[PDB]
Amino acid sequence: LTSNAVLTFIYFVVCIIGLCGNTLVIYVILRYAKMKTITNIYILNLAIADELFMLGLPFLAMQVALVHWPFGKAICRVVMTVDGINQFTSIFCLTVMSIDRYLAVVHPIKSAKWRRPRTAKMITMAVWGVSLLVILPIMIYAGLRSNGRSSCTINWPGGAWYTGFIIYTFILGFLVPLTIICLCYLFIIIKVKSVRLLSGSREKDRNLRRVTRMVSIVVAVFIFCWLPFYIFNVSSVSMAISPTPALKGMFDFVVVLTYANSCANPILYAFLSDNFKKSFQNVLC
Amino acid sequence: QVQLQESGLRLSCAASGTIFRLYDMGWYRLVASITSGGSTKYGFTISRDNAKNTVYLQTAVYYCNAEYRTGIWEELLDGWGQGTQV
Repeated sequence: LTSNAVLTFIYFVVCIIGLCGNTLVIYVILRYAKMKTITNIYILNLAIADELFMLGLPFLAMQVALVHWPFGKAICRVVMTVDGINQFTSIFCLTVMSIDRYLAVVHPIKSAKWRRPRTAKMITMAVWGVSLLVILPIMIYAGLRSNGRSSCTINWPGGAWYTGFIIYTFILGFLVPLTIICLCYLFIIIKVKSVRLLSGSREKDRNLRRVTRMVSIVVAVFIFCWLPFYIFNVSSVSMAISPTPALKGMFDFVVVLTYANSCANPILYAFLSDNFKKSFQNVLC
Repeated sequence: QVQLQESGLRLSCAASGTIFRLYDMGWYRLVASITSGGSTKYGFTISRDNAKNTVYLQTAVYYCNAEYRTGIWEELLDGWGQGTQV
């Protein structure tokens, strides 16, 4: 069969690219002393989440290659936990980055206390703790469902629980973060468009204007990659659609589209930044 | 990127090109300057029309100077002009 083979090749390509990129990013941020700023903490935590997902993906590539799941239940639990961490922590980190950019650009005078290297680590720990509290149910109910075949899935105690899960994820994963991000940037734009000099010198103004644009482009790429998945899920929940053979290709396409985003992020930092490019060159060459 | 043309008492300076916004303009021998909000500062009379990006002022050489950005996420630059004989 061709579909399984091409989707396995794509999974392995994605895994290799993402592992290389995120390992390079983590190493560069931890090794050098010029690269220790307030935004690189959030970038580092995003990279750690993507690295965990990249360590988990080969088992899903295997399961899609041969339809059986031969690895047991203890591995199923861990792969479901990592998939939840990938879905939730990445958006929570992007939300905190956007709030940080708002504080840095619009309120530079008052917010000088909330931007200190001791206060960012507490916010990162709170991000992880809230993410784990949100993940807890899929961690509890993950298991194996027998079709001779076995599959790693979530066995809801039911259906109504599936329709509840779709809404629970659509509301805590897409809507509430995007509203906050949209408000932050709607306010940031007016301020930039009106002011002449942001911080009193041309160098600080220039750096602020570069970093804000990089962050906005990262968020736009995220939205682009994760929109069709939610459109499809909510469309299937709302109206009754009887499954057809055409309903599998669309689902596989949108899922692998979501998976591609983790690979995409370590490539932007090379074009849209200069310190990251200098460091990547100094390390690799 | 920007282009500044001077004319000719009455002196006039006009700007054209690929511009996003125009900040304070001035005439140098500092002889005149006008902030983007009419807040003039001498040290004649100087006026500014922001509909066409033009600055008017009413012996030696006199140059024109402007400040500009080419985008919203870019750096502040300033452009000079040619000379004129009074």
